[PDB]
This record gives sequence, structure tokens and C-alpha cells, in this order.
Amino acid sequence: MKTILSNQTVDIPENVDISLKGRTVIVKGPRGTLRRDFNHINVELSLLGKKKKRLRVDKWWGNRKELATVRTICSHVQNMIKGVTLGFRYKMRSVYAHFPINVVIQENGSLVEIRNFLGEKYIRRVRMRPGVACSVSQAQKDELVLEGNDIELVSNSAALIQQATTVKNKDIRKFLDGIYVSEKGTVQQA
Amino acid sequence: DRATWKSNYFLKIIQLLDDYPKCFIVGADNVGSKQMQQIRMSLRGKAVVLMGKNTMMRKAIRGHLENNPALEKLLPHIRGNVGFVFTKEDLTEIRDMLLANKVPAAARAGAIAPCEVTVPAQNTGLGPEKTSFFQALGITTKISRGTIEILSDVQLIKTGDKVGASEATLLNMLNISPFSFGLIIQQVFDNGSIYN
Amino acid sequence: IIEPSLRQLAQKYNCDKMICRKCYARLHPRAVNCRKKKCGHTNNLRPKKKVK
Amino acid sequence: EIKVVYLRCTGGEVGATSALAPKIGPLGLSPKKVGDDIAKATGDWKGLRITVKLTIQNRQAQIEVVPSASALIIKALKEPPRDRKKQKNIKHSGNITFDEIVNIARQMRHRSLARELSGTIKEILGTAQSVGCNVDGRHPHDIIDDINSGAVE
Amino acid sequence: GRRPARCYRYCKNKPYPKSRFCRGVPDAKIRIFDLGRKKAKVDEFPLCGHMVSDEYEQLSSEALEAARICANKYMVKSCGKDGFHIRVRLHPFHVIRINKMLQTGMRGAFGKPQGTVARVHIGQVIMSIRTKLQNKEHVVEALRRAKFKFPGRQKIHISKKWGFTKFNADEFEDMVAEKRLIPDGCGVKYIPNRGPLDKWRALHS
RNA sequence: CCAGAAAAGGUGUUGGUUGAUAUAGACAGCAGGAUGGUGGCCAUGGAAGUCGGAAUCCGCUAAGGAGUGUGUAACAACUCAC
Ligand SMILES: [Mg+2]
Ligand SMILES: [Mg+2]
Ligand SMILES: [Mg+2]
Ligand SMILES: [Zn+2]
Repeated sequence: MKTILSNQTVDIPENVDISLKGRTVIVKGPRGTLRRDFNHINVELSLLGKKKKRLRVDKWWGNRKELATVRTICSHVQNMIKGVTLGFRYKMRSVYAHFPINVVIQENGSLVEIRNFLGEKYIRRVRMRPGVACSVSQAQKDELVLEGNDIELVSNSAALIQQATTVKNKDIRKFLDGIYVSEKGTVQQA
Repeated sequence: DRATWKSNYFLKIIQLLDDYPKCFIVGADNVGSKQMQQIRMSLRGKAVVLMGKNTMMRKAIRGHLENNPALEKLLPHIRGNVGFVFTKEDLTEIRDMLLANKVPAAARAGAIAPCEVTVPAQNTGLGPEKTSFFQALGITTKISRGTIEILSDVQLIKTGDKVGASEATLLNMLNISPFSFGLIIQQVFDNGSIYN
Repeated sequence: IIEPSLRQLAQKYNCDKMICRKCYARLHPRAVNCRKKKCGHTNNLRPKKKVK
Repeated sequence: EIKVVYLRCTGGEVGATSALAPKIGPLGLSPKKVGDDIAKATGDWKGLRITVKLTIQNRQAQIEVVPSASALIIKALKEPPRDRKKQKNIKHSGNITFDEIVNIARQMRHRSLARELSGTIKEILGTAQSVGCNVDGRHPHDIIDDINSGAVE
Repeated sequence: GRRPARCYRYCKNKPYPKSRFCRGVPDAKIRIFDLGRKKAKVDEFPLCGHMVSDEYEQLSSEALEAARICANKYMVKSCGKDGFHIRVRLHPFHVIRINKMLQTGMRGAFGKPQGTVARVHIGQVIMSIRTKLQNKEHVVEALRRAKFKFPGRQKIHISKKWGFTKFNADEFEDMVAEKRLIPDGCGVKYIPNRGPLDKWRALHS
């Protein structure tokens, strides 16, 4: 069948400010401003409540493969609200057996040179996609903190360095080396 | 089967409220079946302690309430892993014996820590071949008198930590477990009265 | 030689996967059928033989 | 400094396979004068599987037998023991009766890890079909004893 | 050296059996047709599941035996050694012919006997398994594993008949209490109201 | 006609049959127990529920199988049924 109506509301906290230019959303809060263009997804986005309390997305007459897009908009919007109010912090740790991985941060968070991975001399330069910052943390030996607003940029810049530190042409079940994502989370705890 | 199990649990909670008009509504949070069986086998001639589904007990109370109009003050106090204990002997002697039947149970690898586990600096009675279980913790040791000498203490886990697997087997080797979980009783029901 | 929680951190990205019997695709541990339409999203998986 | 240890020995024969030494050695005491004295202290057990606690001081251990219910019922199920030959399948047949089951249930309440005697006779009659003999019939015949025709204290 | 069954798969010829005219036929691959404890009464296995065919095709004797062993292995694993009765309800009678070349060609083309092949109709029962009423899933699973030894499309049908009888399973025990049916092993005997009544009084004695 | 395809599959999606269990509060999910006779008997070199052959019940129970798996020389440790 086609369901006649499927809707979900998203509660919008008091410190943050979402608004609509048609189908795209913009979010203004303490840490910054983050927009996203939903023009591929064919829904209705009402901004209801005065003092702007709820974002209600509803889809009329949908098959299940397009009713699946109803609450994924809610997930992207509330992930956006989390990234603007609180921000995102991916702490990914370096794991090695014999040779230590030397991570040196260049141009204040934007480039990561990874050295001595499996002893080899090839330097791995991975660039953070624009808006996230990598940093070697204190109170942990070999850790990389990726801070940003939006999870696609944060986790994608993390996945770039995790796909960079890869062991090829050898047994990946014995050679457990590389930097791996350890602790997903939040810059400012609520 | 399940339907007759539900229906005779109803009857064995009708009868045990009809004959005992004095109860402690007891929270059986994270105690073991071993410990509850040994307490229940100790306290048989004095009391009967009983457990079950809270949404079944509250409907049993709402099946009593047209006959016994005193039981509905129990209804806001039935949530959490919380059962009953019924007795006719006295009022606080069984409070004191539930506080005295506490047993310190083992630290499971994955339980959260209530309170303050440390180990004394001492020569154990383990032996030479069991030092790799100290090396996983990185505790600096010495061997003397044929067994392992702990040089200085270590507060290995804080108030409120996760108990790990390497940190769980070593305490089971040393036969020390400070985690004491017993019955942590919440309210008292005695003839339509509430005591803390 | 390696810290054990870091070792199991590497094992959650390199070891406890599923592999499809056909196509040999690498799948998440809570898998039921394969991701690829290469093999027809087929249903027979194996738990990725571990290291001895 | 009084210590408690357990050993699972095999009764009356002197055990050639030494398992006493890896526990009695690290505190220093002689294990081979302990193991044979345990065997003669058992004596009449002589063919069965027996756990024994040892209260060992800094000076001397004391020998006393831990009871075990499947051994206590099979020591009453008295058939002539098979020797060194150790052939096929010593499946137990014969008819034990209820009164020695009562006085073994006394030993099951000696250390009080059970409910009372009406429950101990049930949980030890379960051990009878664990072993393989019958009290003139099986526990499908001997549930209706404790149902309304009990011979229990 | 045996040809694939896609050659000898359709009911192409008139039925040509082992007889006074076709001599020298090699014996059939299958020769055992009942399995399990076939010495069982009608009373102790009520349930009966049929592998019923659904295309007018030709099944070979080797395929019959392969599916037989496939069901037998699974039910001696599952329902125990002595707790069912498998019956194969197709005996192979149509024999099949083979023209071998060694250069004569198609001159004098008439085949030597090669094998035996069962001819099956729309809705004919190929295998039937009689067991107790709680071993229903094991009947379904055993016949589903035995389907893959045959060509074509076969389906599974648990009958309303009491076991290997022609009588309905609900009224069976009523009729055996009312004594129109007499147990005589894996089958049952039907007693009409038409004999001399010395037989009636010998039953009612 | 006729110019090319099968057995087998799919948690793509759409209909249809049949049977379950669920406000006595289910299916996910996150958390807490998962115990005594007992390390049951044969058996094995060692088989403590976890290689094997038959058994496969009671106590206490809200509940726990003489055990679904990971394991262990074998226990320990984990996990599941419940
Ligand atoms: Mg190689
Ligand atoms: Mg060919
Ligand atoms: Mg022809
Ligand atoms: Zn696949």
C-alpha cells in the first residue's frame, strides 16, 4: 500500500535556532551555523510551535522505500542540532605491535602526517575535509581527537585516516596495526 | 504451561497476602540466585520471601481491591526488581537479620563498581607460576617464601568503574571481593501503614 | 606486546566480521544475508575463521 | 595459619598417579605419606569416586571424607567389584529400598545444602536414575509415593 | 557412463516394460522400497506426509534411491532409528533405450536396454513417510531435502488420512472403536455389513 | 511460429495462506540473575553441562537446561535457553 501520512516531530532546544528556506535547513547555535540541503527527498517540512519548538516532517502517499526517508531526516536534523549545540568529538586511537605510529599535525588540525606505520618510510598525508580539526590529545598516549560540527565531515575525516593506515598484502588477522575509531562522542556533555 | 503458571501464581499471591498482613516491600537489586537461595533456605520457618513480575503483582492487587481496600498503597511502590517478604514474628528483628544475612559476592567482569576496591601489600599464598595474572595489571611484584610479594598497594578501581576481565580474575585468585550486595528494603507495609 | 583492549579494538575492525560463502564479501558481525547483489543477497554466511 | 584443600581420590587403592604433590609441595609438607593414609582411612570405599577435604596446619593435615550422593548410593548398591580388567559397561542393576535412602538423606542434611527431608528424598531419588538402578520401579512410579502415600519424617 | 537425466526426462514413448520381448534389461538401481520400522501398527503412527509430484515427467530408479537414502539418513538422525516408516510409491517399470555409436550411423537404430525409469503423473505420490504426530516438521524437512534429488517441481502435502490407509484421520479411531476397521499391521482391514454374520459374531465375541 | 535459457536462491518490493504470543503487559533494545543434589552415572590418558552412548529428575524457586555456543590438557572465564 501507500501510507496516507507519516510524520515525526523533532524537539528543538531553547539555545538553538533552526529555520527553513524551502526544503533545506539551517541551524544557528553557540558553536556555529550548519546547513543541509534536503532537495533530493521530496517531503514537507513544517516548523511549528511559536518560540519554534518543533520541526515536523511529514510525507504523504509513500511506498516503504520512501517512507524510510521520513525519520532519516529526523536523524540528520537532530544530529545537526547535537553538532551545533554540543559539537562532535571522535577520539580515535593508534594501535601498533612493534613500530610506533608517529602522528604529526600540520596547519593547525588540517593535515595529518602519519609516519613509521609498519616501519615503512612512506609518509601518509591525509587532509581533514574543511571544518574539522585533528589534535594529539594529552592524558592518553596515542590518541587523535577529531573535533567538528557535522558528523559526516568528522567521521569521514576519521575514516580517511583509518583507510590510510591499512596493512596490505599481509594477514590482517595477525597484523592488528593502524589507527582505529575508539570513542565516538561529544565535545560538551549535556 | 505458561497460562496455568500465571493462573496459579495468582493463587499463591492471593493466599500469601490473605494470611500475612505484614510485609516488607524489598528491592532485590543485583543479588545472586545463590545468595537468595541460601537466605531463603535460612529464613524458611520465620518468613516467606517472594518475587515475580511487577505488572502481574499490581494486577493481583487490583484483583484484591474490591475485597481488601488497604492494599493499594503498595501500588506506587512496586517498580524495579522488587518483591515481597511476609512474616509474623516481630517488626524490626527481620530488618536486622536481612541486614545480617549479607554476603560479599564475587566481582563479575562487567559489573559497575559500587565502592572502593583495593588490595593490601602482602606476601600471598599463590605461587610462582601465577604471576602473568599480575603482569596484565602491571603491578610490580617480588617473589619471596616461594610466593608473590606485593610491594605497595594499588587502588585498582574507583567508586564507579567498570570491572574488567583482567581485573576480575585476580581478585578471584586472591579470594577478595568487597562487593557486598544484599536486600536493600524500601518501604514497610503493616496493616495499612508505611515505615521507611 | 599489545594492550588487550586495544587488541580487541583492532579485532572489532579486522576480525569479528562475517564472510559470505559465495562472493567472499566482508560483513558486519550481526549479519543475516550478504550486502552484494553480486551474489543475490544470499543467506549462507560463515563467522570468519580466527587466528591460532 | 590453618588451610583447607580438596582432593578427588579413588578410594582404597594407593593412587600411583600423583595429584597430591602439586598442592602439598608449595607449603612444604610430605604428600606421599598423606595419599596412602587417605587410602587406608577410606578403606571400605575401595572402588568408588570420593572427594576428601584436608585441613592442613603448619604441622600436619587431618583426613576426613566429603560425602557425595552418587557415591553414597552406589556404595549401597553392592555388587562384587570388577578388577584391573575394567571391561564393558558396569551398568548398575539391582533393587535398593527406601529406608537406606532415608539414612543417606540424613547425610544429605548433615551439612544442610538442601531443603528438608521430604525434598531430600525426592532429589536423591533423582540420583537413583542418575545411577541406573530402581526401587522396585522408577521415579514415574515413585512420585506417587510423596504424593499422598509418603513414608517421610 | 550413464547419460544425464535431461535426456530421459520427458514421457516420450509408450510404456515399454521388462517383459517377454525386452530381454536383458539390467536390474533397477532401487530395490528397497520400505524403510524404518515397517513392522509397526496403524495405531502408533497417525501422521503421514507425501512428496507429490507436479509435472508429468519421468523419474529414474537411481534418483528414486538417492532421494530414498536422503530422507532415511535425515530421519534416522532426527526421529531416531526406530520411529518412522518410509515408503517409496513409485516402482520403475518403463525401461529406456540407448543407441551407441561404436560407422553405420542411424541404420538399424533401436536401443539396447540401459535402465529403468518411473513415469509420473500430475499429482502422483512419489514418497510417503508415516510417523508420529509430533514429528511433522521432520517429515516436511526430510521430504524437502529429498526433493533436490529429482528433476522438475515437486511439492509436499501432509494428508488427512491416518497413515498409510485410505481412511480419514479424524474418524479412523472412531471406526476402529465401532469395529468397522481391524488392525492387521501397517494397514487396516475394512469390514462391511455384507458377510455371513458368523464373521460378525466372531468380531463381536 | 520466432529466433535464445534451467534447477536453485534474495530481510529488493507487492499481494495471499496457515499457525503462534501480546495491556495477566509481549518482539527488539539497554541492564540484573542464570543456582543446589552434582564434578550425575558408564566411558577417558584427562571429558567438572560444553569430545562421545544411553539417561535426562528433584530441591529451592520469579528462573535456570543433568545444558544452545565460545572455549579449557581439564576446570576456570564468557554466552544462551529460562
Ligand atoms: Mg604471505
Ligand atoms: Mg556432457
Ligand atoms: Mg519415440
Ligand atoms: Zn554475499
